[PDB]
Amino acid sequence: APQQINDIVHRTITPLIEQQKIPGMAVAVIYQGKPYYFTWGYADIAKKQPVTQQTLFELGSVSKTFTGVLGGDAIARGEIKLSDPTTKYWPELTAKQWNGITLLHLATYTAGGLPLQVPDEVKSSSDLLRFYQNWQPAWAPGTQRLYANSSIGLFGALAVKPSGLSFEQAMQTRVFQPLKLNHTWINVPPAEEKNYAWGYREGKAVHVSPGALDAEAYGVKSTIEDMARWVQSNLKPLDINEKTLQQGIQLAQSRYWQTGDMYQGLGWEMLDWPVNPDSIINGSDNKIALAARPVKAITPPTPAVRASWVHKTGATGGFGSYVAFIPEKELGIVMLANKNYPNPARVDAAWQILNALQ
Ligand SMILES: *[B]([O])([O])[C][N]S(=O)(=O)C1=[C][C]=C(C2=NN=N[N]2)[C]=C1C(F)(F)F
Repeated sequence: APQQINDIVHRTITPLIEQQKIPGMAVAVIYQGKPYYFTWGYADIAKKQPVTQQTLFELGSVSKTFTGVLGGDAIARGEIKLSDPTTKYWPELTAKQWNGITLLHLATYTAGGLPLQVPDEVKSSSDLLRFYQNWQPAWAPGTQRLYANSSIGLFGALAVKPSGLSFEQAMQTRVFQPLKLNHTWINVPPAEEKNYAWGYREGKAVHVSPGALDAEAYGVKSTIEDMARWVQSNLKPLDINEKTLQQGIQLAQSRYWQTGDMYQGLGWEMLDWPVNPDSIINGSDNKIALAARPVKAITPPTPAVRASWVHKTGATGGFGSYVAFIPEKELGIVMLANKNYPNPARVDAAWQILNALQ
């Protein structure tokens, strides 16, 4: 691998691993379109299994980028429109507060204060209907952004209804398979269990727990190789032969709302490049990323801007992931770890690496 890439990756990540006590890590850098891989440490400490290019990590909320692109593909197929009322796809949602809440609002966290998590008490489909029927918005639609699994997760579930496919079947057949993501899963199959890393939380080995709208909001597991291919696909959507998927990728990077220097896509978030690194680094901290923020509508949305820092953080109890790329430069990075370590440390390392290579 080019010595420049070797050196900047190792000089940034080795200290990160030490400071954050990360048990295992995989990194991919995409440079001029080509992937370069790096691994450290352990997928399973007790069984002494190393991280490899085939190790599966929980992506946590990086899953939201797959959801956003699947939804974009459904729009490109003509199956849904973001301007459609939520009730068009969920007729049982009759409560009056839903008047005016569209798929766009669900996809982009702007419905008016849907909560970060679906309550753990919501176990059945009837429980889920009750939850959404009884939910009272704090704000008018399209006025404030509040990052929420219950928002984008519902978007993902409704987006696939016209196809008649389950969310998992839709994702597999419409996104994973065409992109040759053959080791990316909503449910890890028995064949791949030997590769599924444990997450580590307070020194205990853990995997994500089942919950409502988990698949849609935070449930994808993938390898560093498949994630590098995901970044390649998002860097250069016009290379994708499947027309609706090519289009769905572009729709997910459109700019729908602005808060501060950040623009909300479908799953993806974007800032203009060059970025102020303090803006993305500090902005990634959950004290900011999870706050209620007024939004400005971008009317109409700006098509994907090539000069962007496009990124998404993800976590589960045991894992921490980060992806960022800059289309204009054919440059990107994926960082997968089996510890949920602070967001700003991820963004700082990613920017140090990409800035050096840019
Ligand atoms: B995304 O990664 O930003 C969603 N974050 S979250 O806070 O909603 C979340 C959701 C679910 C889990 C989890 N379920 N079972 N194990 N972990 C964890 C988390 C997070 F807190 F982010 F880790």
